[PDB]
Amino acid sequence: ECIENYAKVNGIYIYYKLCKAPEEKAKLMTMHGGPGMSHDYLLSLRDMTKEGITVLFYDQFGCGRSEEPDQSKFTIDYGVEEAEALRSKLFGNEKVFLMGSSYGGALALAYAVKYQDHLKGLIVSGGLSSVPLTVKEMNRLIDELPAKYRDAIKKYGSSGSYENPEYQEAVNYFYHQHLLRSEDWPPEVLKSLEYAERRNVYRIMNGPNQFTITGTIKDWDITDKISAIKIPTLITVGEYDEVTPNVARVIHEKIAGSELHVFRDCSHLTMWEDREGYNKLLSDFILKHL
Amino acid sequence: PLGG
Ligand code: PRO
Repeated sequence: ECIENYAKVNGIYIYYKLCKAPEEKAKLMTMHGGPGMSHDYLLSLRDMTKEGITVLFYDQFGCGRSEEPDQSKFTIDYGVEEAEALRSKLFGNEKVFLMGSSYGGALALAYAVKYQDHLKGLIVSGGLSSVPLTVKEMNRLIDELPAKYRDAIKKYGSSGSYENPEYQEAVNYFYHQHLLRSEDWPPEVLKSLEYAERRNVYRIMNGPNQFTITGTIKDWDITDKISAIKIPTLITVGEYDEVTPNVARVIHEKIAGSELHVFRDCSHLTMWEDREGYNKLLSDFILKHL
Repeated sequence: PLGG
């Protein structure tokens, strides 16, 4: 499986991968993170199709295989309309489950705030409703880092030497501590990371790296709006997640009846560290709200 | 963002 095509959304060509499930019981749309990465690192969710869950993957504007629109359209709100236009173009009036990871999570929340009427359930993994809070929390993680790496981030970071050999070394430690904690990073993840460093979305919207959000979404925060979401919601976050469970908590407190699951020994990309347990939890939640 |  997985039909791969080029859907023309909002005037531009958007790449998507739809993996159908035999006796389909539901359609799950997924939102990769970054901003500026690609669907690739989310391919582990493809296992849910064996659970009767069709999964829709797709590269957001300017990401991966999709073309980049005008820079003025590098916004969360624009991504929201893109998602809705794509869901409509491919599924029409059918309601679907929406899953978002990291930035994709934040994008999913903003989507739900406006288009929750097109959803059956919402799933956020390592997502966030507030970038500022995410920054504040990540800084703490930096302070808990060993002296060298902590100073490297501050010195080189404040000067902008992200290319420095020491700074990089610090970034690596942090990553293997809050991004992905397991050995042998799967090719799907590497490709998404490579996709980020190549396109322009990550550098313009996000910033230098994972813990450095100096881009255009630096002030984004819809913590006050996500409380309007009245659909079944599943929130997951790794124990050592770069987007700490503290950020997940805020989201959890606003969405009435939402479930918060903190994966132990996992971090950001929990779908790879605990693939079986992750996919099982997501499929269980989905099938519970058919 | 990275890796190596
Ligand atoms: O990935 C990063 O660098 C942060 C967290 C998600 C949005 N920007």
